[PDB]
Amino acid sequence: VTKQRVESHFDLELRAAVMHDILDMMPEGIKQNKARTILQHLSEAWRCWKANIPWKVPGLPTPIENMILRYVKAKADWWTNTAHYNRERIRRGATVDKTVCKKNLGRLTRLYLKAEQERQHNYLKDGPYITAEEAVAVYTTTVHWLESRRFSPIPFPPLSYKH
Amino acid sequence: VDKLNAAHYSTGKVSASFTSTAMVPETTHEAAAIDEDVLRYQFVKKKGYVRLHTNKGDLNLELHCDLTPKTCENFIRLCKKHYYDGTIFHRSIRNFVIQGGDPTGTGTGGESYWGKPFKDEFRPNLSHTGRGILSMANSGPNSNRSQFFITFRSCAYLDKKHTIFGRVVGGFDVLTAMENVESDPKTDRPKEEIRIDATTVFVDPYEEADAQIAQERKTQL
Amino acid sequence: TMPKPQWHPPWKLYRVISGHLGWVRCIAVEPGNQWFVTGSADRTIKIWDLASGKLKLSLTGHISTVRGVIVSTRSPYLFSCGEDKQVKCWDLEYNKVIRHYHGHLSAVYGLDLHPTIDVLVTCSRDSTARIWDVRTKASVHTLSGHTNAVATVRCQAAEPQIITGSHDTTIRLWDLVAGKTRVTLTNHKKSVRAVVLHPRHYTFASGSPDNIKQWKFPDGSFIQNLSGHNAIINTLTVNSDGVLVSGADNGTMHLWDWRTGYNFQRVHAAVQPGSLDSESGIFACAFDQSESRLLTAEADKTIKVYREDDTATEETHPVS
Repeated sequence: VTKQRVESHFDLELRAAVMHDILDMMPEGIKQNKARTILQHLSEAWRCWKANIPWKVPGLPTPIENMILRYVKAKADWWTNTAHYNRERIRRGATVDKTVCKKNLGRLTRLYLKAEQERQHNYLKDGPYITAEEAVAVYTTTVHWLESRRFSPIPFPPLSYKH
Repeated sequence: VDKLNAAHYSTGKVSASFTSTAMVPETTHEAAAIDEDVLRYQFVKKKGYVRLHTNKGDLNLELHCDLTPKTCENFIRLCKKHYYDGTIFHRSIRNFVIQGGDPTGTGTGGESYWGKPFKDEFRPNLSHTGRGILSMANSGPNSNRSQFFITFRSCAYLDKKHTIFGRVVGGFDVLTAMENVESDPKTDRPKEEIRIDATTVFVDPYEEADAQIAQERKTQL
Repeated sequence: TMPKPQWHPPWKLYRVISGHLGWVRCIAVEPGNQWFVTGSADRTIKIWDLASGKLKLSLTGHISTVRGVIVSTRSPYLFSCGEDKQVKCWDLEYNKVIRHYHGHLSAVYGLDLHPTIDVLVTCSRDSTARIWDVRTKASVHTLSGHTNAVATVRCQAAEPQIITGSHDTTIRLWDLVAGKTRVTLTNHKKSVRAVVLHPRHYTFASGSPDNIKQWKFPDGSFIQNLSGHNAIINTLTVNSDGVLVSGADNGTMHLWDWRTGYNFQRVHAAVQPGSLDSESGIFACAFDQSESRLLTAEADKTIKVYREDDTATEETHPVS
């Protein structure tokens, strides 16, 4: 196996491992549980993990959902760790490529935007971190300075303006 | 969610909170709260036995409250509301049907117990054949109401159209007098008012349902 | 319906390791109870001191999951095998690959080194198994016939020398030299992943979703159907005193006694901090050499270590 087919390969191995494991344990849908459809739902769960959108399809037999979450967690963690590693290569200069540059850029942004969405919602849920004492201190101290600099506050820009 | 209320799947909050970051992480799968009246209907496997007291006589009513649970229970709750007292069998078609169920007695109104026009329940076995078929008068699909009718004989063209909830098992001569009444061949209305005068619900299978349900609630509590 | 089952003291969790960055797929113990080897899907291979529970070493062999490892008791060799279609051998004085046995077509799933004939036997999702010369990279037989991924192999000196269980739900016993099928068993309904050979009773058990089954050598005589741990089973490990361990897929670990098949303990383990419960699971087990302590590699990047319970008596823990 070579760095070209690493992704396609690992994917094959993952999809087949899923097939073996559940669609030999979960059945009693014995004919065929529409495995193919359960794998469509696999792919969709991934997609939504990549786009940070809570994927929550309600009618799923909880053990099947348990499997799918085990597997998407596996795959996404693999994704991340390979991103860490490629970016370290590219920063170390080790090698060039016109793909593993654009690919890693894409992955690395998506990881960032996920971190951000997190940090905003956390701010809202946990209230302004700059308590009130600090806010009042900062505010008042600025006012002291400005006034001690006789700073004329700028006014909203008149229409028939000279300049 | 008690053990009885443990639904067949999870609420999905683990799935959501995992494939998204804007939501707080929860790391225990929680199965859903399954349902209510629908859960109830898993308990109502017994029939319903009602004596209708009409101006012609009494009609013994058998109802597969196991097989048409929503239909039968709407009827039984209008029964223990006695919502049929004063109502008339406002339509009669000779060798077709006798049809009633309206406090208006007009036949164009009525209620479901929940007010909500409820879904039609025709099953592979319930067919309007023979005398004593007790089928829902609905204005079409899933429009069920306070209106109901008995077939005077085999009416299979009402099958897959009119929700039978059971059969007539007593009051054969009562309904015989009913099928002998003149009805206006342009409105099919009985020239003698035939009316539901009173209700006696001998066996309330949803009573026994609620009993077992609440007992399990008490025991798991 | 049986003589009163013996009394084995229960097992308690005492020490937990968390060092990997992926599933821990396989784990083996060194001949002298000084250190154990772990192979993970993080692609690492990590050697740990058995006493201090400290990571003595890590080595970055593979390209993908390490699906199985095995340490040599006749040499300082350590053989790895993974879903990268490749199998490797490490010298552990210089800590390096020394030969790689090419040849399979897909993910290796497991392997074992024959205790006396210096060969490897590796099973692969490519519907086969192979017999490898240790040194010369020579495969003498493609033990073939399973209609699907040969989910595991175990090899032993006596006849038959090779048992392989599969996702074809069958079990097959092979003559090593002619490399031919000798016997089949097909009792199972759902695929069979774990086979284990008793040390002193010339017998062996196989696990599948239905339940465990037991067999007598060399023929394949069914013996005694073991049920109770109804979950996808992943490794069976048997101890000196007849204690038999089934690690299930979903974390639920079950213990029994080999003789009567008496399920006498269920342990239901707790996951790490950050891991959702749905990621719980057991993937491999192994008793130490001295058979006092037990290693289990779980599906949440952790290695849990259980110890015989010392405060156990017949009244603290009766047999029923």
